[PDB]
Amino acid sequence: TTTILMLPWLGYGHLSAFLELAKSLSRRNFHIYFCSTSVNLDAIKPKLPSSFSDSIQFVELHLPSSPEFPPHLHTTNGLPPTLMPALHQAFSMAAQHFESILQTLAPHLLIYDSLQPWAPRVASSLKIPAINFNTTGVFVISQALHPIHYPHSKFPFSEFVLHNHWKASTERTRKRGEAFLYCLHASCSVILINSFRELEGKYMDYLSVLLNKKVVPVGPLVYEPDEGYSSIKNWLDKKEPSSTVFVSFGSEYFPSKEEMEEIAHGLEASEVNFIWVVRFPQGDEDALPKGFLERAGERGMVVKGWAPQAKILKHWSTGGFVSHCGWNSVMESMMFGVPIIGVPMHVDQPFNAGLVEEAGVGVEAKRDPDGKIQRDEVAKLIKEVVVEKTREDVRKKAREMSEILRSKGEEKFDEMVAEISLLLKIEHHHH
Amino acid sequence: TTTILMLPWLGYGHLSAFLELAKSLSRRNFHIYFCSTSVNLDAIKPKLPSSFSDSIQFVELHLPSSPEFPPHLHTTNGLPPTLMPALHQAFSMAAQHFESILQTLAPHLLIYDSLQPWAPRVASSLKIPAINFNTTGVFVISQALHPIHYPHSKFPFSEFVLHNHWKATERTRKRGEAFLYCLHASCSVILINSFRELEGKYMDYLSVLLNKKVVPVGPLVYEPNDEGYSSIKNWLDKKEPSSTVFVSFGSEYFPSKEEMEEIAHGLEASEVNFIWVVRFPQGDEDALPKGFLERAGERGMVVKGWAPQAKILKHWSTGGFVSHCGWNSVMESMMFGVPIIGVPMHVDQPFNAGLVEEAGVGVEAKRDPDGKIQRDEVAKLIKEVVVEKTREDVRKKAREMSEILRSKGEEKFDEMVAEISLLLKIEHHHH
Ligand SMILES: O=c1ccn([C@@H]2O[C@H](COP(=O)(O)OP(=O)(O)O)[C@@H](O)[C@H]2O)c(=O)[nH]1
Ligand SMILES: O=c1ccn([C@@H]2O[C@H](COP(=O)(O)OP(=O)(O)O)[C@@H](O)[C@H]2O)c(=O)[nH]1
Repeated sequence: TTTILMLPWLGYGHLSAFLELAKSLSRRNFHIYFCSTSVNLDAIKPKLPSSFSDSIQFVELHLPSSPEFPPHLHTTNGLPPTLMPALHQAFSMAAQHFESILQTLAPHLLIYDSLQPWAPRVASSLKIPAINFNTTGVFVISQALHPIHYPHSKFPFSEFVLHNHWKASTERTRKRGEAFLYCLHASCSVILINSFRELEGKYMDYLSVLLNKKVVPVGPLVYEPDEGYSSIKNWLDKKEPSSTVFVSFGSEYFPSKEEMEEIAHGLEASEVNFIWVVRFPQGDEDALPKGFLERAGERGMVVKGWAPQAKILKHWSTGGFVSHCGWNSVMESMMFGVPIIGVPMHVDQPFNAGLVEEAGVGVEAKRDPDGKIQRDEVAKLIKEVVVEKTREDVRKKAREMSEILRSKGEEKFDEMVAEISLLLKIEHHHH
Repeated sequence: TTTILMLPWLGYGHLSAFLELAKSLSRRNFHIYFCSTSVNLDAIKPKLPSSFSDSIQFVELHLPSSPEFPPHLHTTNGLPPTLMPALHQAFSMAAQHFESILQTLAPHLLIYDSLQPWAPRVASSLKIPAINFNTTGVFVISQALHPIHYPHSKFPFSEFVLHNHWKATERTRKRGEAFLYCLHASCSVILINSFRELEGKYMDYLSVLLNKKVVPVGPLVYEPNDEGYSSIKNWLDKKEPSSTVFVSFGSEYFPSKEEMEEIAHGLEASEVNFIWVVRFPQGDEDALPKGFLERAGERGMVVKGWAPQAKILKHWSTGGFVSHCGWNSVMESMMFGVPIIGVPMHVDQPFNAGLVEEAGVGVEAKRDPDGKIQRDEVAKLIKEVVVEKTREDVRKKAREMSEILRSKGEEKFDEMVAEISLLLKIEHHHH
């Protein structure tokens, strides 16, 4: 049996994409070693059905540990953002344990994420072929690489303009982008990416040109399942159809008090039904404006910490998704046909939001010239998309996009499997 | 590799269910020999994605041939109904070739349909274990067995009453004996194409009556990914949502002119949009009332011969299904959330329509005392269910049933695989 060890970056959204890809490979008779830290392995285990455990085994990666930075913090999930440098540094120091794991398990292939340049190096040292897998979409990467080659010409296939709030240590920023691009550039023959040609094909071809490397899509990768759902479903069961927005900002971002107030007042003014997951950093309710939940009454529900996002998005009473536009959340909303109201925050999210808007399956709540979220913009877009449904074009496009994604089967993985087959056959000769 | 030879009955609906079951087994690393007549293998091949051809091989079964009954007639598909006796006899005369196939390929398991009592006997003579797989639902079988054991008591777990048109000779006994032998002769279990949410109490009753375990193998529903669809799609793309009824009576029934006239007149009175599949026997429009199509205009479409039923049922503009209530068409309609307007014709269809009515996912157009279809009932039910959506209870339960069936996965096959694994381990010792 052909074995693959998979090494996601230490974020929950990365674990998620990597696990869906592992399921696809296990269905093609590959045996998977799924490698991450124990806190991440525990968090993602509920998304692996028992029928897979025979062919997808979890393998614990050890990061350096101290009482100030213990194992339960070896993840971006709910991490204090001022510990993010520690997490990156600790991850790079796990390279020798990673080498021990690769020497012991001797997998035939490594698939690794885009935040660990050391990973393909350890694999090369052991004569193990390694392929990069990206859990973002294509648009953001192509937007990042384009000005390196064309610093005086605009990105040529989209009308998207990145708001100045996100355009705003130059060597360190360069070293981070160099590490990121190295992971892609170092990949054996192809890079894998969680996307599909109907949405990003021309960006795929453009990125392949800039990188001088084939880009292989493997998307849509979307997980489909009481973790608290019984109470949530009972409340949703009492709403009209397409009347409710889910509100969430993912696994590794905490919106500021001022940001929560603009969103909260946006929700209130829209008069929509809403389920809103509010989170607090691991060490640390009152993040919300005074009286907001009371005025909301039966229209509002705040879930603390974590919610069954997929089940909520698939409920008949859900008409919209106020999202930070993390890529898994975007793919999920598209697969389930729920139009997105974009409130992006950082990293790839402003690009994802622009791609959502450009494809016509959602809208973006624009920040003001100070870079602040606007309660009026949030309330307006929820009114048009969800409450009054005057944006019939967006709801239709979202429906049409869901029909497209629902039609995709295991053929979406054929190209990856053939490139894996070719790569191993070539390297077996050379070894 | 463990090998399974599958022998459906020579109907297209039996081929279809058996093929879906073959796919489920291929995904569990079984190798499938799919055995039938060449005219049936040709008919079903477009439903088998190319990725399965390495593990699902087609094996031709030869029936006695004559210029008056040549190979292209070796199927119920569009067969003149007066040739049905010749088809059964010809099927039974293939037992020698079937033995030759079994001796040559030496499969580890036979899965056989319920119209070939000779098939388990041939397997038993070669020490090949054999399991019966029923492509109907359970309701009809338990309704057939119940009066054998309780001739003076009502069927205990339903309100359904069979209309006298269908209630109306040791030869009937001999066919019932042959059917029940196929189930009774099955090794340890019987497989059936149903699910507990709809038929669980009937499964338990059937298991007690037969003194054999009944194993549901779930919603088996083929889903495609042009067969005349682009023209139909363009037509459908221009209707309102949920505005259209698909109309079909399956693979092996030609409604009479009197029935066609009642259905056409019901369709016209409802003023619904309709796509209507009209067929004529293999050898051989004229079957419809004068000017029915011209009066229908662009609201009506008649497809001759065959239609992409699943794609049409999944289309956003399809709001109902005027169906003979073949079980594959019922399962498909339920999976796709399309309420059924029942017009059953013979065999198991009246029972399937009753179950559909019982579940509230569809309605039955009642026949007249002498057995005549009622144009007024056809029109009334299409009016209430499709055109003017006043039967929201049916729509809702149709949507709720589709949500249940959409949530099912590969686990629906766990029980069948476990019993197969046990049966092969037991008979391995005994051989
Ligand atoms: O309360 C929550 C919040 C998030 N998610 C899931 O967590 C993942 C978040 O990934 P994403 O790419 O959207 O953003 P990130 O967490 O990486 O910032 C997605 O699968 C969401 O469905 C969830 O199940 N419940
Ligand atoms: O024009 C048609 C009519 C039927 N079918 C398919 O043929 C099968 C019919 O099986 P069913 O049990 O409903 O009826 P039967 O043909 O056995 O009487 C189903 O899968 C239908 O989707 C189809 O593809 N096109």
